[PDB]
Amino acid sequence: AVPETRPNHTIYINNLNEKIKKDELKKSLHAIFSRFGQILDILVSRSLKMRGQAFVIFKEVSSATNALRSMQGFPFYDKPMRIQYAKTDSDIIAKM
RNA sequence: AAUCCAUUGCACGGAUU
Repeated sequence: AVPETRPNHTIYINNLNEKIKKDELKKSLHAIFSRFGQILDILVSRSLKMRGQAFVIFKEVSSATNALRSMQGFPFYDKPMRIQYAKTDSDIIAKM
């Protein structure tokens, strides 16, 4: 699957250092992405399938787009962040 | 908790008398 480049309120981040625990990762992600707009939530799972990944849900698509373009490749816990838009809407967004 | 193995994965595993 080619990188998902169609704008979405949610950015999908992968290539994250898997040693960072869930609480610290969410807190560090919030601290860094909050300069782009209002974050609705950050979904992190350390399961086999979902580890090394995170979903940052912005209240506005414009915030997600700026976040993606700006933070693409940022060296984080010694690995360049890889960012795409989520393929589908987050449920929080989908109810709104 | 820690170390190790395996995992690059689009959601809402495994090992350490």
